[PDB]
Amino acid sequence: MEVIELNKCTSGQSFEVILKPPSDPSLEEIQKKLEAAEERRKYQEAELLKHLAE
Amino acid sequence: MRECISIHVGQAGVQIGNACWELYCLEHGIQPDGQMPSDKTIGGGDDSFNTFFSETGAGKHVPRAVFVDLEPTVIDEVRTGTYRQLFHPEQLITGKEDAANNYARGHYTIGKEIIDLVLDRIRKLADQCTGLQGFLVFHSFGGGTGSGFTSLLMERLSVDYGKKSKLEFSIYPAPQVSTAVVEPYNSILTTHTTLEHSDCAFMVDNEAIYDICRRNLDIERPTYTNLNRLISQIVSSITASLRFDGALNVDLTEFQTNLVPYPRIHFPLATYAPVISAEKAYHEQLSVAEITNACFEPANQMVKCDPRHGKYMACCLLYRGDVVPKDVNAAIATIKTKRSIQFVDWCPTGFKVGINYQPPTVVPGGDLAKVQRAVCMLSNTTAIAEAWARLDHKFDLMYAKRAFVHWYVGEGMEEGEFSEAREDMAALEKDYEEVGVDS
Amino acid sequence: MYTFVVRDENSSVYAEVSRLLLATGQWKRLRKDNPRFNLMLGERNRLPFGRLGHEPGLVQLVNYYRGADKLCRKASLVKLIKTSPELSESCTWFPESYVIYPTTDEREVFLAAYNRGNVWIAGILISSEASELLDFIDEQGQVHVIQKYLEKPLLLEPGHRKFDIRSWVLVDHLYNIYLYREGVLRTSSEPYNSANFQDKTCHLTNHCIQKEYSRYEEGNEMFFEEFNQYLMDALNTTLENSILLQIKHIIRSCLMCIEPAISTKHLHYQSFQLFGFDFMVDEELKVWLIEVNGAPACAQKLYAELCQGIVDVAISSVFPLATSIFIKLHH
Amino acid sequence: MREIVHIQAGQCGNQIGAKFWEVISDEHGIDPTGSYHGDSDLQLERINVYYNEATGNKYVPRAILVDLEPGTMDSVRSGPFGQIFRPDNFVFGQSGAGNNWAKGHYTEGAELVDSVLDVVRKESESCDCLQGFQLTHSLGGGTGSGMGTLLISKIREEYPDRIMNTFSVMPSPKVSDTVVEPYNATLSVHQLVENTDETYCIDNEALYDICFRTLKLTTPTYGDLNHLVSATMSGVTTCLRFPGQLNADLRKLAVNMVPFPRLHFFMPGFAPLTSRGSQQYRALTVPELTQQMFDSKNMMAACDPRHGRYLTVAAIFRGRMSMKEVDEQMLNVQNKNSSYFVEWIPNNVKTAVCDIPPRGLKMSATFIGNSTAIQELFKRISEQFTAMFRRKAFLHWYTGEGMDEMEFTEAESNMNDLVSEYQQYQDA
Ligand SMILES: CC[C@]1(O)C[C@@H]2CN(CCc3c([nH]c4cc(OC)ccc34)[C@@](C(=O)OC)(c3cc4c(cc3OC)N(C)[C@H]3[C@@](O)(C(=O)OC)[C@H](OC(C)=O)[C@]5(CC)C=CCN6CC[C@]43[C@@H]65)C2)C1
Ligand SMILES: Nc1nc2c(ncn2[C@@H]2O[C@H](COP(=O)(O)OP(=O)(O)OP(=O)(O)O)[C@@H](O)[C@H]2O)c(=O)[nH]1
Ligand SMILES: Nc1nc2c(ncn2[C@@H]2O[C@H](COP(=O)(O)OP(=O)(O)O)[C@@H](O)[C@H]2O)c(=O)[nH]1
Ligand SMILES: [Ca+2]
Ligand SMILES: [Mg+2]
Repeated sequence: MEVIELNKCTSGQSFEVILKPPSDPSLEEIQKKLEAAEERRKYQEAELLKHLAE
Repeated sequence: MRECISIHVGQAGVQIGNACWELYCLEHGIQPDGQMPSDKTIGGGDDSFNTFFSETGAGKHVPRAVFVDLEPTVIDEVRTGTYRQLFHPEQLITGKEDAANNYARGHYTIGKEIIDLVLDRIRKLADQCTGLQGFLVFHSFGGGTGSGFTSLLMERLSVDYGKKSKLEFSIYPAPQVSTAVVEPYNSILTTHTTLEHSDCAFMVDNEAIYDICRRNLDIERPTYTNLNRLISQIVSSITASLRFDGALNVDLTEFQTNLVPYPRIHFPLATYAPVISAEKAYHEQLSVAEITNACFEPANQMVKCDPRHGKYMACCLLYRGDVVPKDVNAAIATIKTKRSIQFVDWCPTGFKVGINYQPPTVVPGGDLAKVQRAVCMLSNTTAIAEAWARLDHKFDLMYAKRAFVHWYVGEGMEEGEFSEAREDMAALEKDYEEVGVDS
Repeated sequence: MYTFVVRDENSSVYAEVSRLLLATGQWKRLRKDNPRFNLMLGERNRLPFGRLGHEPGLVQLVNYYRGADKLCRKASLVKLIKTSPELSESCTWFPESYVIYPTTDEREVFLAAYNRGNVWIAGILISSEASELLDFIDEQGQVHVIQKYLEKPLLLEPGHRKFDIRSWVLVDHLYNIYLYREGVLRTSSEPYNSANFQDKTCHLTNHCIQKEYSRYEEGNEMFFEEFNQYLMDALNTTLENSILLQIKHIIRSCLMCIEPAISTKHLHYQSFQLFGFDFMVDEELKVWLIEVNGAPACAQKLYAELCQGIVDVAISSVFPLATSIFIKLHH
Repeated sequence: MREIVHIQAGQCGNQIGAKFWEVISDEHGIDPTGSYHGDSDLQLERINVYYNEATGNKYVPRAILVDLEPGTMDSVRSGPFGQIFRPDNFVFGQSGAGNNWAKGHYTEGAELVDSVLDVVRKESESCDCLQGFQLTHSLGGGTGSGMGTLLISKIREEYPDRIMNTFSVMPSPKVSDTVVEPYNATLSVHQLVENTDETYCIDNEALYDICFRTLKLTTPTYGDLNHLVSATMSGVTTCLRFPGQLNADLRKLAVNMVPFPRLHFFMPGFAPLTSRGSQQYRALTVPELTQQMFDSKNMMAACDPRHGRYLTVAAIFRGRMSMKEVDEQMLNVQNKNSSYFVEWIPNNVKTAVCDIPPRGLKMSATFIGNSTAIQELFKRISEQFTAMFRRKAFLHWYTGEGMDEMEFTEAESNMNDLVSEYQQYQDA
């Protein structure tokens, strides 16, 4: 119904047409969480090595 | 003029990036060695294409791109391919051993060992930028790198660049081309961890691309280069406003305001017409009416789903070729009576329209016929949550038996991160349904 | 050889459909959560429509039309008919109806039309003085609907008894609209009563709230042979000319109206659905639409034939194995 | 470079390993001397997964040869590709293990294992990116069985982050008449259930029944058996040896095949089944390959697939053929028998296609199944085991090497555990 904001270029054009109207963590918390599992994992491994040592 | 840095993560992001930069070079007339015969801004300039390429004093135009895979096989192809002289060694980053389709191995294990190197190489580009506005990030949901490194990068990006926009082009997993049974697990994880860090995400379901290739390119068994040449058209369409003179979607912040009133619901649906086999013995060319109408057929979307059952929040039409507005509003006037296009109470039923007179560029020897006019629709419809319910279901069946979970835990990740990711996704499906509630 | 899943276990009609399919020796039935099916007889609620049509190597078909509820929920229908110019106020086969919220609503608009003989309806409740009815919908908390209560119902003799008509309509994937040649009359057992609409059973002709207060016809179910023969003898017409013509026009109009919103012509899965249409016939032999039910049961006599017509029209068309009981309503 | 370290141990382990190097060497264009002859370059693109290169573009199998007795090794050295293995990699003793697990694991084998690890180390020394280890051995003798699993335990302690993979020949009365094999196999399975990532259950009962019933071999030799074994080993390694997308290295394969850590024992299949020499004339159609690939008459483990449910499945097609037809035939397998694939692991069948076919075939298919029906193989060994164990018979052969009945009771319990854990997920 209502074309609006028409703009034209050599390249093309652009506009808007309305048919009807309406009605965060930090570098440290990251390094903490990364190293929290580099540990949980290093422990799961040393536990394996220990069982193998028996 | 404000620069945009492209980041391509994993196999899917790297090969897809290559397809885009190939197209970008054809579209901007930039040879396989970075020489742009029609630039007179020799050694610089603040032109519209300068948002995506910087320039060498020697006349070389070089993508503002960073590719990064935890294994070298793919990116090696890039450092020996037809566009080698284009990129410079310091932007092609490979590890040696990959994520084994394991979100945890890419986020927690092999990620830690490389996040810094990459953030280095990314700020190296941020410093050849006069007013960098943000990042376009290309990655799969299903690989270990594409899901797990990508979500790690995103969080550090929202730390080293708190005021910059981040858009994603995300490949959603489809069994016809997938290589891992655990892709659903990786899809959910990286979405949950990337959600609050992405401003707007364009999801392409390999299922959808794969069928457009069989149905409309009559290709028996689409390959990645088939899929990726088509994905590059759609990506080029979405980014043409950043690379050319115009007044619609002129910077990454505008995609947010145009497509995303609700920040969590930042997954606008792409639809592309027409896709025509370059083998077809001449095609009767399609009108502004016909291609505009083809935007409301599910068989043309990057995600199969039914926008009839769902409400709209924003709609953008992006035209390339022989199009003038009078045709556009006549076409829109018609489809509106023939089709189920319901917006939300708090948004005006309307379309933002962008026309670039240059018709779409085809890759010599690709599968796509050249055409006089083409259009990409960007519509934020709640119907796209059908793809969330599909993925969440597959996740529920496997997780209720902890199937394969031991692979992630094995890498340091806590079983509970699984359930946290899944509850966040359960909130998302809730948001979406709130907005489409009438009928 | 095809596969199907049953996810609505209280469906008389699709119980017989599954039974019929198994007994063909060409339809395996799988566990209700096995994805690799052809046919889904689906739940009546929250059916996972978004999960159909993504099984490579499988043509999938489901027994409901997503969105068809807009025709099958009392207050939805009211809204569908008013706002669809396809139907609208040039509409003459629907009683005046108003959606009302138990305190985008038209409880305001209702009172002004009441001002004129006036009788209206909601276990619900029919009355004639307004001030009290609204108090009822405010008892329960769910938005129901109030329509003109037909003060001049056509009345069967002998018995002087009110009835309604039920037609079963089957919409297939190609949106063919099929009307089952056999319909049924749900016949009030005791006589209609003019002034004083406060006893039910003889006003509300629903099977349940009647098989509980009864003579004339077995099960209070009159079929078309008898009702047509009654029509010839008492009124001197036939069923087709006097009633059916109106019905078929009302079915075709309703389903054509929502077709663009629910068709699966170009969709990654296909749909068919069985609808039950309920009409009342009035004194001047005019036909009115009461409700459409999206999950209808069938009349006991007519199950074998209808449930095998579903198999043949809706299911074997899309999955072919190794006189017609419907009338195709043409559009 | 994603290298793999191959180890073969004992008589069986060394025989079937020799045959595997024979085959994959032909497939890759390497000759009885270690020099490439490829009418193709697909051959050399991933050659370094199983070979190191020398000056003169010489390739040498990254294989280690291990036994407690010098035969076999001599027949391997005086065999087809004998001269092509690195000589300082034959690592052998003299006494042998006499089909006795304890001798291999605890006494004879202890004496020899350190020197095996040194050759491993030196090979591990020089990999850009070590994937892990593949071991060939039988489970019914002493060396491959007892000393093979000791090796596995020592390697995992040195390389806890590499992938452990075995080809484990299971024992069968139809093929062998040594009476203590159920003992040696229950002791090995116990080890394998704890210390490997993937194990191919190459069952001598299947190999026998296939050769006798199907190939119509009335007097099967171990060559007939090992003809089936190298075919299958050639098949299941296809995706590691040529370029590709699916299961292209061990860890990706394990992430695809192993949903629970203990349930990592796989049923290989192969199609078409062939006798050696017996030349081929009409290739299979793609639908033929598929039906045979899943046919129980083609499995290398004597288990009934229709008695269980597939947890996961990898399928590998070789030779020039249409991926569309392959795609269609695999979907149809799944959608016509969906009951047999667990519903709670969506899309659990992954398919690869390689253009190079196996010597003397134009079309072939290799199946790798993780089926709960494998519990049948462990039940069979468990029954033979109890029938001797409840009378503690022949046990003195092991107690005399230092072992306690207790170790036997543990191995028995762990394998019965394994069987019931396979039943849990079949009834889920
Ligand atoms: C692939 C590797 C092998 O080559 C496979 C086998 C065994 N082996 C040595 C070769 C051999 C065979 N036979 C021999 C007789 C002989 O003379 C002194 C000397 C050598 C042999 C076999 C053959 O080629 O036989 C025609 C051979 C051998 C055996 C067999 C079938 C078979 O056929 C293919 N049974 C399944 C079992 C047997 O218990 C049974 O259940 O019968 C159905 C069988 O009892 C009966 C009633 O037969 C028998 C026969 C000697 C008796 C004693 C125990 N053991 C154990 C094997 C077995 C055997 C080939 C290794
Ligand atoms: N459209 C398209 N999708 C791809 C392509 N490459 C990979 N994918 C998708 O990515 C999924 C596999 O995960 P990837 O992102 O490739 O994993 P990766 O990038 O190789 O990194 P890792 O696997 O973790 O080592 C597949 O299921 C595909 O759907 C591609 O070239 N084009
Ligand atoms: N398939 C196959 N099985 C074999 C071969 N050699 C031995 N076996 C099996 O291995 C078992 C004997 O193991 P053995 O060789 O004594 O083990 P080792 O002493 O450690 O070398 C027998 O039951 C055979 O079935 C072979 O070449 N091929
Ligand atoms: Ca410039
Ligand atoms: Mg990768």
